[PDB]
Amino acid sequence: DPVMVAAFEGWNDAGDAASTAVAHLDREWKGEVFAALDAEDYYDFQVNRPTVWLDGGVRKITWPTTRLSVVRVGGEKPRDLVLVRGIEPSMRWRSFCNELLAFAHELGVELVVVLGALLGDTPHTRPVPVSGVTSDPDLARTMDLEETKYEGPTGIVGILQEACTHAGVPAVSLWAAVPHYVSQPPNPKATLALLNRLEDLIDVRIPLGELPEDARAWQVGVDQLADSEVAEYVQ
Amino acid sequence: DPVMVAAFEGWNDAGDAASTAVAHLDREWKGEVFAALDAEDYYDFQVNRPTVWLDGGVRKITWPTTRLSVVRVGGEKPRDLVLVRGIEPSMRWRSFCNELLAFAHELGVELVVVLGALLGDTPHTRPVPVSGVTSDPDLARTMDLEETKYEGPTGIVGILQEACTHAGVPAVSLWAAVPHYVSQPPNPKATLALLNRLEDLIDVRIPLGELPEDARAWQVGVDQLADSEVAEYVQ
Amino acid sequence: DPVMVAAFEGWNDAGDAASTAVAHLDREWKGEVFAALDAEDYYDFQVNRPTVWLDGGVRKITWPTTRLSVVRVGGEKPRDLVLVRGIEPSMRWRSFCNELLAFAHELGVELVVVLGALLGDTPHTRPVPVSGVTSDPDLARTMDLEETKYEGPTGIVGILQEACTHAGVPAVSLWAAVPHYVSQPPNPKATLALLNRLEDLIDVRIPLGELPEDARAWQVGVDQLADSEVAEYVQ
Amino acid sequence: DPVMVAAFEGWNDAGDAASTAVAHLDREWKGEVFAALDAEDYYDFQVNRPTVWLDGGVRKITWPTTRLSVVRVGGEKPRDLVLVRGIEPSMRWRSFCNELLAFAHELGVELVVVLGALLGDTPHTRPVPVSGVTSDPDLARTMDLEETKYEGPTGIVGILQEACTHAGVPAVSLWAAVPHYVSQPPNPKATLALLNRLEDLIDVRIPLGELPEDARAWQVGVDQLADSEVAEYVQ
Amino acid sequence: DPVMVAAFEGWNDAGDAASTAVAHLDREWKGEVFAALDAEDYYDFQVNRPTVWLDGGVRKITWPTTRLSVVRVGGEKPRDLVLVRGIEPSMRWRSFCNELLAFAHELGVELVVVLGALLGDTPHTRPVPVSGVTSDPDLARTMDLEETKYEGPTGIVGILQEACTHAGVPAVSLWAAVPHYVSQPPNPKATLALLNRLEDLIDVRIPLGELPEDARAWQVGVDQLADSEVAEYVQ
Amino acid sequence: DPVMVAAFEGWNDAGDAASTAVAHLDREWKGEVFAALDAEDYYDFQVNRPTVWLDGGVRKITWPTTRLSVVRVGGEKPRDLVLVRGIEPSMRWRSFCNELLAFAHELGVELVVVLGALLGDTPHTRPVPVSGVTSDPDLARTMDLEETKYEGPTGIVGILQEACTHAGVPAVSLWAAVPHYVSQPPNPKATLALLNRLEDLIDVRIPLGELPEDARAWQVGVDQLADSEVAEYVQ
Ligand SMILES: [Cl-]
Ligand SMILES: [Cl-]
Ligand SMILES: [Cl-]
Ligand SMILES: [Cl-]
Ligand SMILES: [Cl-]
Ligand SMILES: [Cl-]
Repeated sequence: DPVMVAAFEGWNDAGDAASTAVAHLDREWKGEVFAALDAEDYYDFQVNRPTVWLDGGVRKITWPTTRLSVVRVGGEKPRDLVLVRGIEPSMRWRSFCNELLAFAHELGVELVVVLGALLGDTPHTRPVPVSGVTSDPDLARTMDLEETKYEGPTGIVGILQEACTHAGVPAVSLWAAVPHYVSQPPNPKATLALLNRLEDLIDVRIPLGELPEDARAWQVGVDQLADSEVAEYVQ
Repeated sequence: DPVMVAAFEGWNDAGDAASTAVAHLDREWKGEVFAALDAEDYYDFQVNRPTVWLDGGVRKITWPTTRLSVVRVGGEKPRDLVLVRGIEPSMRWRSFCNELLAFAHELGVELVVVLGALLGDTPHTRPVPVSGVTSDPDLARTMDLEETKYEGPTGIVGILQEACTHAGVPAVSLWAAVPHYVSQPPNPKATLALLNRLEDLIDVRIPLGELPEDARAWQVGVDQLADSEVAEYVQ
Repeated sequence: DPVMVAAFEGWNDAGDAASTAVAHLDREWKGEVFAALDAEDYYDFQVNRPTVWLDGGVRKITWPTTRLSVVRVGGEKPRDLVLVRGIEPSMRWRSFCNELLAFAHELGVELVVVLGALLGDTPHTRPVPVSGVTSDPDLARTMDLEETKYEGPTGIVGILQEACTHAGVPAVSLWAAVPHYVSQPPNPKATLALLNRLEDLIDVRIPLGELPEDARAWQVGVDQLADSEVAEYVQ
Repeated sequence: DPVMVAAFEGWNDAGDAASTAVAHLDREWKGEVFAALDAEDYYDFQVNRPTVWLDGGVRKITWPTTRLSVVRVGGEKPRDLVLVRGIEPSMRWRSFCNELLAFAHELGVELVVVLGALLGDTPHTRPVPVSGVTSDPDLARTMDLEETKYEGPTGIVGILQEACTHAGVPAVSLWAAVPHYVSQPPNPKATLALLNRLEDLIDVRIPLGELPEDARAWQVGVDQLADSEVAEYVQ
Repeated sequence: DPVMVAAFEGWNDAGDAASTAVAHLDREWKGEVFAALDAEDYYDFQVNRPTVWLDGGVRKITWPTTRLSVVRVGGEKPRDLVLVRGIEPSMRWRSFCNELLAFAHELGVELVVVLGALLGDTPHTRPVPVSGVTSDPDLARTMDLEETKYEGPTGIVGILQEACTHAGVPAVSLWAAVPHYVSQPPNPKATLALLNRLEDLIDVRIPLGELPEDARAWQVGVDQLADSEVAEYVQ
Repeated sequence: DPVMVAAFEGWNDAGDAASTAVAHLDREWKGEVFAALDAEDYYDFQVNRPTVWLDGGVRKITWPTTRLSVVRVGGEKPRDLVLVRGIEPSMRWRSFCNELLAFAHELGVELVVVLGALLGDTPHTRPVPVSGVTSDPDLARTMDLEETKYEGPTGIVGILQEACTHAGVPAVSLWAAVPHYVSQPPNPKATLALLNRLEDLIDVRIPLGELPEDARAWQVGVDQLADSEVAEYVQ
């Protein structure tokens, strides 16, 4: 059955870890685009300024949006994945989510996985925690999803995962916790943590390309910053 | 390059000839759906009453809409077609058309063909006229498209084909003329006329299934209605 | 717990039987209005022309709409009912229904009953059939709801009752069948049939005012039309 | 001060009398267009099918809409008039009217006159009745506006004239009654009746061009239809 | 006659003084909710992030919105109040205000009072100034409303109070000035100042619960912060 | 032929240089307003707070918007200009631009010039650079428009100028570079630079009123600030 894997830039995307995880799937598997949501309905353009680029001689415009593409995995046991690469919208989240659920429906998506990253309290000197959230009582058993204590502000990931369950489409979101003292956008170690966890859930071989090297580089890069509150945040 | 073939039920669809032509492509080539336009924006539901059907025990609802699917043709020289099967909307035609053009854009559609049928003044005792309309000066040469005298009310086919040219996406619509004295929805002869003409334009083998038989049946069926204004409309 | 009883003029309202049933509840129980849906979003005004009336000297305008009021029943065992009196909208039915469901939610409505009438094949010489429709498996048992064979075009009643179950709000619609040979808008006998059936479902004493007389009058009125296909439609 | 004169095709426009009155002003005074309302918001396009015309070689599309132009009258005592030429919209009348009132406001319009025609009970053998409607208590005195008994369905003219008074912009609509037995769209006699009455209200010389001849022609044309219920409708 | 009392969190709500005043009315009088405005139309959700809470085991979502409830006061001389508790919207203020005015209309609201707080130049060592704003010339006399010099940026309170007068619904807003050097959200003294002034206007006994104590506590709390520009801002 | 000159406050308007250039045209030529875009569709009102002013006694509200007026220039060789004075919208830029293009179309605008200012790296001790941007290959020759290297975030000016070319309406935007170390809103020198360049493009005498003096004042004003990185930014 087809699975939708989504990720959104901005507030639910602590090191761009989640957004680059899906980018990575789209790239490695050469994903074929078939839909972009109409930015006009969702995006404040002063907050999300569109950009101009030059193609041959000519000026062209890129809008913020959420784009849908299909990848064809994988083994002798083949499969379609529906990737959703978006910026978190600034308005009409209920419609936004309905729009994705319509695609999910037309495509017969059987499971929605959403990826995110937040800033947490774990050192770089140690592996990245990934935790799930689901309101599907079935999936809660069917994987080991530890639990959810969380009460507070939520984002489009939270909203989308809830829209799914109200729709009766099984969904789970995976969260990676990124060391808050080192939060700058290139974070290969946490991207990798997400991708590994997704693989166990979906049961799909993911090609990790240059990522395992990148993450090691990052760590033996950060380690050079020698002030050690990481000692404090380990005991 | 990918081609979009569209057709709309109602006023531009004289014997359901055009709408069944695309249905036929979708069926024969086992087309895979990936998007439906949001009916909420386009359809007056008293004019286009949605229906209820029973699936196993359970009630389910079908809305009027315009649905998009992909077919993979064909030879050792393969190709993707994007089929659009719609009801003509009752409102916001400019947005409707923009919505299809966005899909066309994301998918890299290089040519849009729209199919239609109108009631004309040709006998059943004779082959079905199919004529093109284009505002692409190139295509006008590149095929033989005889000409357009037409001035008058237009439909979503007309509008869509014009939205394309303003967008700089080459488009043509093919029209079949259906004998007005015999206009009842099963019209295999004209469906076939459209499909033949499309094949010459797109250069794609179309499997005609039971259609060539159906059309012959229809004619040797109508012929039994023996009042002969068809004699009058031949000289 | 609060119950919402809704009814819509037009296609689901064969003798205005259903719409006058709710009018009757609103009148007899002196229902207090608190909301009208914004007509601007739902109604084609050429199909539903608004009217002008004179209040004292002054011109005033009535729009088609769907209005919500509260009634306080009843015994030493009191209760609130939420009445919905609408015209069937011509557009955006999904939003329309969401709008009613939001009110239902804010008000803590525990059950939605929708009333309708259709033209059927029962004589005036015999009692009016009322049948239910529900997709709540619970209510299906909890009342005796015979069954649903129906597949075909549906209306806002059908849609609303389905929107409820998808929302997880128990809903049922009650249908009365009105003799098609006598379909003219004053139909007290069928209004009464609905009101009786509602009373059994909700367990609420409904004051029937002048209705029981009216219905008898109607029958001893129609009976004078003495051509007897009613004999044919009884055996 | 600038005056807005509006007229709408369809239900408030019995012989196209009102719509051609404004057309006549636009033509004779060579009115300069500056705005069309966005059809997309107001018009059902199956009811108001847009048309295609040929300009030089090229196909071009005309949408139903409501267009605004400025005329510069007149004497040594000059004046601007704002003409509104529309089709009655099928939806969002409240917004439609607000949109016109915004233009009225930006332009500093001090008075809105709306023209209409209905089918009445006066013979062709006699002059055309024109009656006003206003809810401005001032104008009611300031002209002789006989009175308004009318209660019933209204149109966009009625709505617009009421939107004005709620907005505190003085407005009046003038109605001509067109003999119902002769209702076919060319009606120069009633167009002329409107134009005459407008002239008295606005105090503006209107050039009547070929109209006074046309109306005489029409009458000495209808008179030839010699069945005389006009005798009946005079006593 | 029914009175609407509204208050909005954010920019017009200096110590949450105004928003807690209405909360207090809703709580003390056990107000019954009947409507929330559709957040989807008004709220940027990155600015107003919705929250997730746990109910029993289950995740549930709270959106920013403006909610309407009814309270039944009071004496042997009873009364209904309509409370409006909102966040100031970030968009479509004209529609927002129309939406509240529609409720006001359906409910027959005769007067709208809006509460607000701003940061002013009065010491904590002295009572809180409350001033009114009205464009109802009647109310201006009917209460003593000192005057309005104010010209500058306005908020939804300002807009709403103006929308009312244009609608011909009498409205006044009451403003409390909160010492700018002590602006942190718990401000019982100013909440109390609003409630007292409202009581004089509406002529309704308001139960002040723990507030009179709270305000005294606050003052004998702030007084401990002993730098005395309050001496400077008194002479 | 009529020319549209537009300018937008905010991000594309470095010293309010561009916005005051158009203000200056509107003032000097006594431009007559005929349309404002509906703020409701485009503006976040917390970011663009509307203001209240007093007219005689009475409170009145000004919304952020984009307003259109006509000026009649000029010589024995007369001309109409359409001025557009706006704030950059925060949402629906595609519609915003379509709305302006509709006016352009109704008015028969043949060329659109958009004015802007950015912060650049030129000293106050030297003339203000103005550079053009166009995607009209014709205009690129027809004026000397040096070239465009620019790739990056764009604004409504960029978007509008691109919407024009896609629409087949020739458009160019003129940019002035304002010394970043002196960016405070009164910048007469750069306003003047824009106006001069516009004059050469449009071939229209622009009355500069007090501006040439103002700019000199500004420079002999800034020069007094005597830290000299301007020496550094000249070599
Ligand atoms: Cl979450
Ligand atoms: Cl056509
Ligand atoms: Cl049904
Ligand atoms: Cl009327
Ligand atoms: Cl204010
Ligand atoms: Cl740019």
